[PDB]
Amino acid sequence: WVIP
Amino acid sequence: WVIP
Amino acid sequence: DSCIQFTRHASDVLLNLNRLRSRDILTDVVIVVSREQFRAHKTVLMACSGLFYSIFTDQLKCNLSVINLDPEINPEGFCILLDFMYTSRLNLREGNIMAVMATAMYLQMEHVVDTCRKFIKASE
Amino acid sequence: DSCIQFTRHASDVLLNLNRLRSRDILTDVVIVVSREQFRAHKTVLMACSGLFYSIFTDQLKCNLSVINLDPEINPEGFCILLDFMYTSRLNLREGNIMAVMATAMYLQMEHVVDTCRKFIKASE
Ligand SMILES: O=C1Cc2cc(Nc3nc(Cl)ncc3Br)ccc2N1
Ligand SMILES: O=C1Cc2cc(Nc3nc(Cl)ncc3Br)ccc2N1
Ligand SMILES: [Cl-]
Ligand SMILES: [Cl-]
Repeated sequence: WVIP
Repeated sequence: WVIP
Repeated sequence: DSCIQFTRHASDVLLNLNRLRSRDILTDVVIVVSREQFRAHKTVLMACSGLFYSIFTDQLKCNLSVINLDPEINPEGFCILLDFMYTSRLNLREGNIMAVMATAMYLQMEHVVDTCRKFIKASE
Repeated sequence: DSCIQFTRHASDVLLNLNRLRSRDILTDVVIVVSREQFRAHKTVLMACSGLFYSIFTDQLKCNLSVINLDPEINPEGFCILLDFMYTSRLNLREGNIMAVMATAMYLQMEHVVDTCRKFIKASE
């Protein structure tokens, strides 16, 4: 999971 | 396009 | 093999599937969550959820145009997850994390359940 | 928004769509290319091809279970492109590049046409  |  | 690969292909496909969902094009099922209805593509639901995969591979249920979810399922939690299925983006907030995790466990969306458990563990 | 994103989601969705194709699950159309038949999901074809997008948004053609392609279309070229649609991998070879490019132009698959033109320009 990432900060888009 | 890339070499997978 | 000696194949080449187009990096953005999977993302572009999903973006187009979401555009079809937004315009209600070729949607083939309604998911009923209490008083709310959500139109979707059976294939996309199966590709994202262990529960929908099991439902639409069933020889009788595969032909249903309406699927009623368990009454304990929260419509907002389902909406957030349906958006995630079609975009890869999860709108996880303090106010919705419990409903989202409970819905992801029911829908069998393992990666969503994992990030919910981690975000909850950080706030305790 | 304040969304988080699961990097591998789009790829995992496409991998699952390809698994459904391999097991012939919920395929809803046959594409006829001369003597050959290819089963597929209308939504995936539309998501990858400007031609299929135009065909299945047509109020009459959207309901067809069989689509016959132009007789000039090569079945192997179509097969290579159908595999690309479901995997992001293109089996581009000296022996098939001309048929693949001609099929990608007909199907309106711009990125495939672009790499074919570049690979051809390099060998001249
Ligand atoms: O957390 C998750 C997400 C998910 C998706 C599917 N979907 C499919 N799985 C397989 Cl193996 N083949 C085709 C399809 Br469609 C099955 C289980 C799960 N569990
Ligand atoms: O080279 C390409 C690939 C492609 C795909 C689509 N598909 C869609 N396009 C739009 Cl804007 N909305 C929903 C869908 Br499905 C249209 C044109 C093209 N040209
Ligand atoms: Cl997931
Ligand atoms: Cl393309």
